[PDB]
Amino acid sequence: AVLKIISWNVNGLRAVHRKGFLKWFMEEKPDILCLQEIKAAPEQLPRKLRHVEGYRSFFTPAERKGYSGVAMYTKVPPSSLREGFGVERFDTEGRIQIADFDDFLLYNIYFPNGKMSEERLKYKLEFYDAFLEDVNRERDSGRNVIICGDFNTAHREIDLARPKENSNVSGFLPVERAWIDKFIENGYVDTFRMFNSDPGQYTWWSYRTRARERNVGWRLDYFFVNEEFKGKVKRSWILSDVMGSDHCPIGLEIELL
Amino acid sequence: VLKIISWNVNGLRAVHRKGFLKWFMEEKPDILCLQEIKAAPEQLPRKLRHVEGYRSFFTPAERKGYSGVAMYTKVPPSSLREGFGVERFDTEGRIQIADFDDFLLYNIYFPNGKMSEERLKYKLEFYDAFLEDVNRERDSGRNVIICGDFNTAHREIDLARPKENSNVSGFLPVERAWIDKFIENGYVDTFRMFNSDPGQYTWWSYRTRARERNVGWRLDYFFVNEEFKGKVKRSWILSDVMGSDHCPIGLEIEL
DNA sequence: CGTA
Ligand SMILES: [Mg+2]
Ligand SMILES: [Mg+2]
Repeated sequence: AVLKIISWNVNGLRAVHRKGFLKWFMEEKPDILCLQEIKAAPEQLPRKLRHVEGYRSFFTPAERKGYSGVAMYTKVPPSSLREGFGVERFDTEGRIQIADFDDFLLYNIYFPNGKMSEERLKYKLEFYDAFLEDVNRERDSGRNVIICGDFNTAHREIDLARPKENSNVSGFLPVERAWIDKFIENGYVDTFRMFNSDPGQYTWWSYRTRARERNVGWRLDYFFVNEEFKGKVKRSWILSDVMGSDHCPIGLEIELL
Repeated sequence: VLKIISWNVNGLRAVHRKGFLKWFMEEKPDILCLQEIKAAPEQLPRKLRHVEGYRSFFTPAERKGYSGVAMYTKVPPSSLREGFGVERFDTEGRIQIADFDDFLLYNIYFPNGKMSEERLKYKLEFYDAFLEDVNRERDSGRNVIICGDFNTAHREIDLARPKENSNVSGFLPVERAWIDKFIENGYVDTFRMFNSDPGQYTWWSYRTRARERNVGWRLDYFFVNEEFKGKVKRSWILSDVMGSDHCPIGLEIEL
């Protein structure tokens, strides 16, 4: 019947761990948990963090130490786990997990931040290209798909507090926002906007200006589903009172047979 | 050529676990000035109080494990004063005023205002009491060296993140203006008369590689009265010494 | 991400 999925950029898993991540996790009780920015060598993580009771866990670390990484905890045996799009440039930064849960594929993606370089804005845009290709291929083969994670782009003006101030800042460039339009036009739905059309709804806030108190944030974290599957979506929400990282978690609930 | 070193040590027992004792003989100043001793000096090692070649002087706070200043000297002063004659300022282990005849040395751990409005207010009034003190000594004709942790970076050049910190104590317009007012009473920031570059810092946050990335503040200073500035040979930041969140700073004077 |  009901399956709950949570996505969370954790800005460091052992950092969030010292702040009581496990207490939060055991309280929230997702059936599947997607995490971005683990940043730790998974094989030397606390055992109580790798083996949480009732879950199987999967870590996909970057090649660079202390950088990126994603993880998934699941109560549902996956029938398959893939950790890349099959393009080495993109598959080495610890950004990709694709799990087969029979009814749907689950993509847990840490999409690149394009602020550091002109070439990281390029890397980002090309990761975007490669992701759309991958998901489209799986979808066109008859698979339902759920994509969650940190897209690193606010879509519409509704999705950041200062839209006009950032129109030349990565995360809100016309190029970036245009790809999300294109992504959607390929048959995918922004699930939060299926149920909530309000401004103010953010998932990231700068640590400075102490922006979170002020609610001066960006919606950088999304659950997307393919159109064909959108009737199984019952809930899509932001867990805005969950602290510990510069991102808050997002939740999805699907009703399934 | 007399060399003075000023170092906020974030605890004298914590830094003792690094070979501060080995640094201190591996780098032998005429006068060593230490801020934030954080310890009952009678429960400090015999070898930590009584160093060979040095008379040591500890000015501890009333509060346990808090604040405190120390001075190690080859030539002992003729007097040591430990307060401005203002009670709430004189009980926090913040003040050493040593008469070396040829000059007075102020070894001051200035309050930090970051924790509350009351402590910011306290830091600012401490700023006033000190200025009155040093103005009075300077007016009696004395040559004055003032060293230690001011807990304020004066100008944007003196910290890595001026913009996000302009509402943080350590970089308020009220704190920066007092450094203006102090200098304009006829006192000289010694470092800035030899080095005018950015990225010159004495403190770095422990949190987030800060030092290894050089995100720091210049919070430690050597100041002299205007008249006396002619005798300052060198003023430098000992950027590479470790074991505290502050690094040492150095002064070489001629006579 | 470094200001605690
Ligand atoms: Mg991050
Ligand atoms: Mg300290």
